[PDB]
Amino acid sequence: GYQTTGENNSSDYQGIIEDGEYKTSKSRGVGISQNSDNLLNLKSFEAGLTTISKDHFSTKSYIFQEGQYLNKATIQDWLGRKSSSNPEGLNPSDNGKKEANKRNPIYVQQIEEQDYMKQNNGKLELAGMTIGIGMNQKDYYQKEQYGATYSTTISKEKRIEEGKIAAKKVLARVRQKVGNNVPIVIAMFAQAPNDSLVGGYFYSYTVSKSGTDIGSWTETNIKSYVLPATEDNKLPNDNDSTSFDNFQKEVKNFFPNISNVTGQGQYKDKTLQGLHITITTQFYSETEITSFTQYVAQAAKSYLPSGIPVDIKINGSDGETQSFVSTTGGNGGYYTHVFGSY
Amino acid sequence: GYQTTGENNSSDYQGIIEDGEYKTSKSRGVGISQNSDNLLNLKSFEAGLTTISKDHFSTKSYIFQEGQYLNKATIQDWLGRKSSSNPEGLNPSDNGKKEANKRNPIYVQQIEEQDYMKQNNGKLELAGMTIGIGMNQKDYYQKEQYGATYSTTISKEKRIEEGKIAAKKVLARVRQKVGNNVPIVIAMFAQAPNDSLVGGYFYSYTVSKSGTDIGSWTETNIKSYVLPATEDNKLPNDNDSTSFDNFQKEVKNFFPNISNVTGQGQYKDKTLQGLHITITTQFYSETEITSFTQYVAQAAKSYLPSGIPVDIKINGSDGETQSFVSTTGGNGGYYTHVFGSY
Ligand SMILES: [Mg+2]
Ligand SMILES: [Mg+2]
Repeated sequence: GYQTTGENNSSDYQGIIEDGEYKTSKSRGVGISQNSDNLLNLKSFEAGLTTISKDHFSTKSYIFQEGQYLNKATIQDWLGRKSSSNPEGLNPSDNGKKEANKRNPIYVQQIEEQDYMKQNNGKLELAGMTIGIGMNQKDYYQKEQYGATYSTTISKEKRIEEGKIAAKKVLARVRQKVGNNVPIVIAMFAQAPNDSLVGGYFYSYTVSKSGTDIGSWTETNIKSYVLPATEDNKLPNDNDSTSFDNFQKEVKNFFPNISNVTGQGQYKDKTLQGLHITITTQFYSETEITSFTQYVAQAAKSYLPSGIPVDIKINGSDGETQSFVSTTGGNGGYYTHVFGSY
Repeated sequence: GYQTTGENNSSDYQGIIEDGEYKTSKSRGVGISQNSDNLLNLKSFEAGLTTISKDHFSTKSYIFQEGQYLNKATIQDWLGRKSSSNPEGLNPSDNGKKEANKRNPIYVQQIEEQDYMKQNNGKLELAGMTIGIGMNQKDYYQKEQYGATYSTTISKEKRIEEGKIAAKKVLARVRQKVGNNVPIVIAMFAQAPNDSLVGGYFYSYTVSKSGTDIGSWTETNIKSYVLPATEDNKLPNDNDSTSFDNFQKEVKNFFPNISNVTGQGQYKDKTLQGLHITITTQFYSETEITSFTQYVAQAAKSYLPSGIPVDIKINGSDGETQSFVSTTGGNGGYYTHVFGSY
C-alpha cells in the first residue's frame, strides 16, 4: 500500500512510499539532461517550484507526490521542436537557418510537475498541481557538428510572450489528463546563462482553478545573487554586500593557509531573505576544525546581516563537509555541528 | 594580543587566536606523514586525546592551546630510530636485519601534545598538558628499495612494555621544557593496521602530577567498530548489530537505485555510546532529498538503538553532503537539515 515519509508539519511536505519504494517521478532524469550546460538551473527551478507550491497547497494539508501525469518521454516530446514527426513539440520548427537572428531558437528549456494529494478513504486523490516552465534567455547551439557554440539572445519581451503561448498549450494538455476541477499553478522561470554562478529565477505564475484559459499573471521577484558580489554582479543591498565582505575578511586568514568563502544571498525584490555560504579550507586536525567552527559562528553573528536564516557549510580541501553553522533566524540562534571522528 | 575562539561551555574548549591568526600547533603536519598508510589512525588518536583531556582539564576552566612545546622537528627526531646521528630517537637502532622476527621494529609511530591554559593577569599560563603516544601493532617495512611490503607483528605485551619505556623518556624530556608543577596526562594508543576500516584505540593513560617517575597506569576501553558488522569484525553487542542491519535494510532500497550505508559504533567496553553513519546515494532532485531525509530520520528512530547520540550524514554520489539527521540522544530528539538550493 502507501505510507508517508516524514511527519505532518508546517515546513515540509510529507512524501510517498508505495510497495517499499519511494514513488519516484515519472519523468525522473529529464531535468538533468535539459540543464546539462548549467545544472544550477535545475536546482533553482526545483527549489522555487516547491516554494510556490508551499504558498498554494499547504504542507499541513496536502501530501507531495512526485509528478506522475507527465512522463519523461512526453516531456521530451514537448521540449522538442515541432515537426511533422513531433507534432506536440512546444519549440518552433527548425527553419534551417544558421544566423542567430534568423533561426527559430529554442524558447522552452524545461518542464516539471509536482502533484499535491489529499487522503480519501485510505487512497490518495489528486487535489492540486504545480507546473514549472523554464524559458531561455540565451539559447545555445552549433552551426556545425562537433563545432563552435553560438547563441540567440531572446529578449525579455519575446521570452514572456512565448512563455504565455507555451503555458496555454501545457494547460490545455494537462487538463485532458487531470480533469477540469484540480487547481493548477503554472510558474514561469528564466534560465540563467551557461556561465552563471547562480541558477535562474521564477518571474511569474498563474493559477488555473478550472478550464483552459489563462487568467491573470502574478509577477514574482525572488532572485539569488553570488557572494562575494562583484562590480558586474552587485547585490540589491550594498550593506548586505559589505557585511558579507567583512565576514569573509574575518574568516579568510584564520589559518596560515587561506580559506575560500563563497555563497549566495536570496532576495525578494531588494530585501535579503537568507544566506547560504560555503567555506573551503585545509584542515589538518580535529582541533583545528573545532576552533574554526567556533570562530565562524562568532564571525557570522558579529558581521553577517541579522534576522535571517544563515547556513554555513565548512568543507575541507577535498570537499568533504567537516562542520556546519546555522541560524534559522530571529536572534541568539546559531547552532554548530562538527562531523568529528570517534 | 590573544582572543579566544568560541564561548565558554561544558562541551568544547575555547581555542586561541594570536595576532589575527589561529595559534597553530608547532608540530602541525607531523601527524599526516606519520599516519600516511592509514589516516584514520590520526583522526582517532586526536579525537581520543581530546576526550581524555576533557576528563582531566575541564572545558569550563581551561583554554585549549595547540601544542607549542614539542615542535615538528623534535617530534620527527623522537620518532626516528636511535643512532649516533639521532641520539634522541625513541625507536630502536637499525640492526640491519631483514627478517621480520630479527629486525628491531618501529614501536613508536606518533606523538601529539595538547596544552591547557589558565588566564593570569591578561596572559595565558600553561596549566595542564596531554601527550598521546601511538604504538604499532604491525610495523610495515620493505626489504628492498621500491619493493614489497612486509610487517613485524608486535605482541600486545611488547607494545605495552615499549610504550612504558617511551612514556618515561617523553615525560623526562617534557618535564625539562614545562617544569615540574604542570600535570601531564600521558595516553597510550594502539595503531590500527593499514587495512583497518576504523582507526586505532587508546588502551591506557597515566597522570604525572610532578616529577619524572611513572605512577600507575589506568586501562581504558573505548573502541570503534565498523558498520555493518561482519563475521570477522563483530560488534560487542549483537542486538546493536542487528538493529543497524535493520536500519540499513529499511534505507537501502528507498530508491530504485540502491543507497550505501556504512558507519561506526563507539563502545565503552561492551556498551554502545554513539553511532556515526554515512549514507551515499544518487539523488536527482531536491524533493528526493527532502523525502529521503524524512524517511532516514523515521527509520533511525524506529530501528536504531535509542538513548545515544546518532549522527547520519546523507551524501550524494559525488560525496557532497546533501542533508543530515541527528539526535544528541535522550528521547524525541532527531533533528534534520537539508542543504538545499535557493
Ligand atoms: Mg596569517
Ligand atoms: Mg526497489
